[PDB]
Amino acid sequence: AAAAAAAAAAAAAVAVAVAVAA
Amino acid sequence: RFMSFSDMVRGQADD
Amino acid sequence: RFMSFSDMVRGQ
Amino acid sequence: VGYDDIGGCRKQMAQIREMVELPLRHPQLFKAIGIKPPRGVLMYGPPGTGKTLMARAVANETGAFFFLINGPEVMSKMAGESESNLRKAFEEAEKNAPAIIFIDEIDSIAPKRDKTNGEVERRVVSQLLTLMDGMKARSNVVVIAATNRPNSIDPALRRFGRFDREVDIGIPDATGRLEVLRIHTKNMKLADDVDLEALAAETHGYVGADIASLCSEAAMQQIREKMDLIDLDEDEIDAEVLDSLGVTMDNFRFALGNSNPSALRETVVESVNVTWDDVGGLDEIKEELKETVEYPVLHPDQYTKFGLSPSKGVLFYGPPGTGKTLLAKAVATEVSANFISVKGPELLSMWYGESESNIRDIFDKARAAAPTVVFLDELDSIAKARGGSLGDAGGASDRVVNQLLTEMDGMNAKKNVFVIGATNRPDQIDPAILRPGRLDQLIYVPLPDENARLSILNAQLRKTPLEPGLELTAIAKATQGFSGADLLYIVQRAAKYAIKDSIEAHRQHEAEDPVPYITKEHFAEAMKTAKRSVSDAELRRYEAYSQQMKASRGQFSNFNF
Amino acid sequence: VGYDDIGGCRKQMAQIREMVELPLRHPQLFKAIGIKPPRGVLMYGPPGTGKTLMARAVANETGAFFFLINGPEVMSKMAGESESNLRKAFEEAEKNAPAIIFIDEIDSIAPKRDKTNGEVERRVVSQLLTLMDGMKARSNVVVIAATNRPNSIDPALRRFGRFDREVDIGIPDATGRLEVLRIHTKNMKLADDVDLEALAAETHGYVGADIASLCSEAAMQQIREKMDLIDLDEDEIDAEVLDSLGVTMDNFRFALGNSNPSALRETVVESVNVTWDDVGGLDEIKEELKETVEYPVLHPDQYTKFGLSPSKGVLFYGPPGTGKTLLAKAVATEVSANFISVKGPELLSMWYGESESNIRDIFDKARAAAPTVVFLDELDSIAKARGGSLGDAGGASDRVVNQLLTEMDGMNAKKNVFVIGATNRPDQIDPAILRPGRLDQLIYVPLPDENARLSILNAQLRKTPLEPGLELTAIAKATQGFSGAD
Amino acid sequence: LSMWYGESESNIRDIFDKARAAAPTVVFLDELDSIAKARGGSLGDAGGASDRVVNQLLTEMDGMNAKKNVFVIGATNRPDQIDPAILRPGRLDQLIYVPLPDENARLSILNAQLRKTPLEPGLELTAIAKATQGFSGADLLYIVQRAAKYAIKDSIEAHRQHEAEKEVDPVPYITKEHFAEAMKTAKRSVSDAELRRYEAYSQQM
Amino acid sequence: NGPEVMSKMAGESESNLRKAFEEAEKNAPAIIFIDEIDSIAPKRDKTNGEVERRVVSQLLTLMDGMKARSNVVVIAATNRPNSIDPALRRFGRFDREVDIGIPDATGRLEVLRIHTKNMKLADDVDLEALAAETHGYVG
Amino acid sequence: LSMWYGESESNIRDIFDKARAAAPTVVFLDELDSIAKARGGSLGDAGGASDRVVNQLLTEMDGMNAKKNVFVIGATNRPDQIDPAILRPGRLDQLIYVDENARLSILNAQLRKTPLEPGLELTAIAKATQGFSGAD
Ligand SMILES: [Mg+2]
Ligand SMILES: [Mg+2]
Ligand SMILES: [Mg+2]
Ligand SMILES: [Mg+2]
Repeated sequence: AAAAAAAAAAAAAVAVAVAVAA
Repeated sequence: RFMSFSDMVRGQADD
Repeated sequence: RFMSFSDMVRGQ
Repeated sequence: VGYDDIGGCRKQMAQIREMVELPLRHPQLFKAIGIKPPRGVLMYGPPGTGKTLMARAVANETGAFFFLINGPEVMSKMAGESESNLRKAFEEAEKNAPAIIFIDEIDSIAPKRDKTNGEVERRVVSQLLTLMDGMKARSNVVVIAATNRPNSIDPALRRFGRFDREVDIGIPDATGRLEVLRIHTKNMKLADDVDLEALAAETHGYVGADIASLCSEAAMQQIREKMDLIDLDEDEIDAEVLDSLGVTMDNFRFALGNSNPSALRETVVESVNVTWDDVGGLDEIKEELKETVEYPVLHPDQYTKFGLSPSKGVLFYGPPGTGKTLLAKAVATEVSANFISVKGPELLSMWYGESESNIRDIFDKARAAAPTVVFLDELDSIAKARGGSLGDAGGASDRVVNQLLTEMDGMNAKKNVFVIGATNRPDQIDPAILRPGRLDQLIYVPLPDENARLSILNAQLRKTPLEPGLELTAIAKATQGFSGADLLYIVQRAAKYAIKDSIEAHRQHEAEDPVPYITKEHFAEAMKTAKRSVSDAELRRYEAYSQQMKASRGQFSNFNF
Repeated sequence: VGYDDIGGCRKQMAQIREMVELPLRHPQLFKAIGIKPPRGVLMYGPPGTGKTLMARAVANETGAFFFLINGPEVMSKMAGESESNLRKAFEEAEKNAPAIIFIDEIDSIAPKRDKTNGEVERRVVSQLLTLMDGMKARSNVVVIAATNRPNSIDPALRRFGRFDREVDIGIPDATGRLEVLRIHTKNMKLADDVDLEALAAETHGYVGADIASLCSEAAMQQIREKMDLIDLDEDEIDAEVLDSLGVTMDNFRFALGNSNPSALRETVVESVNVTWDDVGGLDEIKEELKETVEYPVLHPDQYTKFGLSPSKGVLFYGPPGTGKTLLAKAVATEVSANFISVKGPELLSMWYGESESNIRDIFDKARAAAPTVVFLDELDSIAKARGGSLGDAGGASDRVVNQLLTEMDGMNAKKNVFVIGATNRPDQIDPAILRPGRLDQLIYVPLPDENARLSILNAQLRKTPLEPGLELTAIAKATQGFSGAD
Repeated sequence: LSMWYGESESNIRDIFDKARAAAPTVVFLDELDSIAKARGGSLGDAGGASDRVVNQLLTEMDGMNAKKNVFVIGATNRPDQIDPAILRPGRLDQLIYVPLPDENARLSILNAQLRKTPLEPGLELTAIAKATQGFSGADLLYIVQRAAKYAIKDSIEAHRQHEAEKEVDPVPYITKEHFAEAMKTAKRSVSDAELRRYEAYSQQM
Repeated sequence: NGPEVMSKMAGESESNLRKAFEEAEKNAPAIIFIDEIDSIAPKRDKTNGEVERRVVSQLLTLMDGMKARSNVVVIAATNRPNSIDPALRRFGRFDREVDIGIPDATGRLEVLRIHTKNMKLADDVDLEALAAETHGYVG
Repeated sequence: LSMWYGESESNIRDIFDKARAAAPTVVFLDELDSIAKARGGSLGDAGGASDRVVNQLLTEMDGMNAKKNVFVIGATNRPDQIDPAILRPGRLDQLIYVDENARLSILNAQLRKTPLEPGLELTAIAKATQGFSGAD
């Protein structure tokens, strides 16, 4: 007989940065 | 009377 | 009296 | 557990009663009308409201077969076994008799087939779709589902034929909470002092099980109230105490003072102990705030009699050290409505969209457990003028302020949520936030006058022993420009000198209660290092801002009608 | 291990004991009053406080059946097995007797079902939700849970019926620390010269898992001290040394001086060595600082009988090289409170909202291990007047100063946290930071005068050979305008 | 908007798919200054998610043929922050400007807000309009709510006095003095600078 | 080793740690060494990977829980101690943090004498001057 | 200049790269005044961005030799605000200055696929409108 399997690894996120204008 | 999850898993795996 | 993780993983 | 153990949801109760009984009690009538009845219902609402309780009531009362499916229970390890379980369940229910399927926490086995990435899940959802409609779909069996997240459900499941009607078992009203209290206190011993009407009135956001917890807590207090006079009795508890226990109203008050709605467990504020007598001065501002918060929540009949909604927002502004945060703490401690204290920059986040997501969650919590008061400390930190920075983080501040604008006034339900803002730089606040409808009342908290500084000093010395002969009129008369913080500083310096003298006297007595109260000399020497905090520049800046607001007062007259 | 080994939290102990024992010892009371007791508890608090210890004590003491579930223990690779494991666990717990189920580190198997993205996580959380409070319902099964962060748990789990009540096992106090010290020094053989009251007094932010560390370090100091002198004798250890081993007070003093609370281990400051005798002059300033930092700590009784809260903050301003940082070092050295040191712009970050996160984390570590002295060197860097920049830098520095304002005087518990500020440009400070209640005292550190200069010279030459005939008065007279640095 | 990659544009695609499914539909984009924000300038390590969102919205608004009529209503406070791409003809053409009410408009506002309100029969609202000469609809709403609150306070005081003397409706409408007193705290919502910039934007276009 | 415990399946990294600790405690008093522990202790608060959180929690439970350990010693090695879960830097899990830092002149002389013990040198060679001239060289 | 990340010589740079890749091509630069605007001196962030855009345009337009057969087409209404540094000879020297018959032809082409009434003449609209345009 066969069998199944579950897998959940990770994802990809987005960050936000701040700058300093002269 | 005491039991841990691993003990139970191993017991059920025995059968 | 020495073992490594990958050794045990290969054994089993 | 019958139908009389559920309170506060009579409409939903009838909505489910008809669908479950009439097609299974008088089917012939449905042959007379001509069409078939709905055979699928989805109950949704916040947790702890009575969804599973209603399912249990239907199972116990209705005489038809009842099949129970927990959400994750269907899943299994063998390949193509989950669908086999669903087929077996439906066939077993159908073959024997007309039956009710109940799917508890359906959100677990309906991941929408679009955001999910698994395989077994996407076939089990399709198997459910096929079972609910198709060739030989369903013959005289009804399906009830319960969920807390109706938006996490596959839209195909929310179609006529599969789940036609969505019942919303939401937060109850005051009458609903009174009914719940009567239900949960029907099988216990109460003293005559107990008054459930007021108890339901003072409850403001509790839903279902929350009320139950209160009762338990009250009972628990009684258990620990009449067991200190009696020993543990390891062998057996005597029967003179088992009878005549009684649950006093004081126990209920105590249990109510140490509990909050389950929705606000994350936003629980530390129990600060201040009172209205703790705030010196600002008498008219205290009365205005008290009435503008207490009238919508205590006297709603008049508002609907006049048919107008109340004012919601308010913004305190003034020099630092005048009593803004102190007033907010007084509201938090005295006013009955729930309090959500949120700091200024707490809600910002490095990631993309979590600032606005955090604001939306906070306001959703506020609108759930209404009536609620939301305190925005230093409102100029998160709500600054839009489009003033040429170099930014992708316009995150502008998006935050837009989220605030839309959330505090938009396509909402106009519930009782009162926003309190506190900023000492009111010139930087974006103009849109100060429009009536968002923060309509701008209260200026000026520096105390001569008669107000004395009140502040008495408020700050209300729990301190003093000499009999001194008079706090000289201290007030001699400041003339101080703020509340400066008077507090004077008091603290005096206390420090008193403690120093006490320590020195103790050391002298040990070498070979000297100071039971503060002496006049301890004030005389403590005000030699006393200076005003706010200079004249900031004072005239705030006065100019006030005059800019009063500039709308020009060209007015008695406007006699 | 019994209940007499969890000293420090008597209230929480009784609060657990109620539903752990009364519904089993005397069930008559609840049937007499009619309502059922709570059957759900969540112990939360900072790490190393006694949560697992209390669970162990409950397991050892109660006669009920106990079932231990570690957090990441139920999940398996097979699809549909984690929920099967939970079902089997609860079925085993309930099939035998009235049992107790302890779930340790529960925050790892309840990620709110909304912020998580997996699929097994949702199913496990839903299984737990339905199985603790669904149709059928539990029967004489009470569930205990422990976590270090409760806010990262599904709101549906923090409801009556599932987790009825949340116990807060928090940081002990002086009496609690004394109780812990008595408990952990009840099996060792101490010397006659050791008292435990002083040790509990000088120990400030220790969470109770640090008291055991202190005791073990003192014992190890004794062991090494008495082993390095007497011969090793690897063949066999003589018994004349074991019967006279003892543990002196000096060992405890050494261990105390060479350790810090586990909560401040990240922010441990390098061991600088300055003393009140190293700083010349500034006698009045030294007295003022000593009082401002010692009176609230040593004599809380006086403050509470006078019904007034002590003054906390203080700022130093003056010309550069006069002794501001030197005074800060002396305080950090021989004051009896924890020290947190930050440079001027050290807490800035490029990410959005991260600077405020840093300032909030530091002020939370400061409030946890109170009393604590937070030294903010060069305040003008981190706290500048708001709205002064015509060209904005992303609107960050204003937010940073706002976060400071709300963190030094806002909706807080009024703990003993003193803020030391030091700057040489007071004009560029936000006027809302100088308000009393944030930085009450403003101390001018002026240039030394002749006597101050002489005292400074004597202090700097404390450890230095000099001529017997050398007179430093002429040096003090000659300058008339110098600073300590000169 | 969402932190994850794709989620944002996926959400706009789902929203417009729903809009197309139930055609005809009216998708109201409130406060466009958050979606259609100006992009001209430089990159602040934001990630380009705002640019991707704007491009997705632009591509998903221009692909509406005659079939599946979908009319999008925009509403923004600051009209100078909206990216010009949206304003290009063929994608979002009509520009309605909502000016401040005049005296007749103000009277209309007052009568429209007081539909379900018992009022003194001898009450004229022309005076209020004539007095407020630079107000906005929100300001008039605030005035009426203040009058209602004073009326409620008087009602509660009368009820308390009646109860005290005990050991049917004293005030059945917002009286004259109530409205007279309500405007003592009636400020102006919009200053002159905002009106100036809005007039400049209107006359420019 | 640090990253070698991570696995493809959900619920296998923790199984790997369980097996490792069980083998260590199965037979005799044992020493465990986790090289580069900072790679599997991302602080559990600044990280979004749920596998990372689960493995951190499993490590915490294995190090100090009910029936924690029976005569077993654990050693870790890291370059970034501040990037570790504070729950791991407590007494009972990691109680003594030894600082193996840069040597001084004497230590550098010792290192030179150790490394030049098997190679054959010339008569006109000294290590005291060579050790003293070196300043920043570590190990 | 709306591509960000130094769009000045990034968006225009990639536009010129795509133009030179598909040689020959026609670059229709709409609203040349709005782009150039006679940068001169402004002393600000907007002035700096305009100067960077002008420098990118000059360095991506003056570098076109006889190879790649490039051709830049610009259009403006007010030539006063155009930069004289771009109207110099050797880069862009042509100046095409831009009636009733044209208005009539535009009206007849706009009403091609339109069911107009047969009893209607468009010469009256052409004669009445003199200083109008196709947009009007
Ligand atoms: Mg339920
Ligand atoms: Mg404040
Ligand atoms: Mg533990
Ligand atoms: Mg310094």
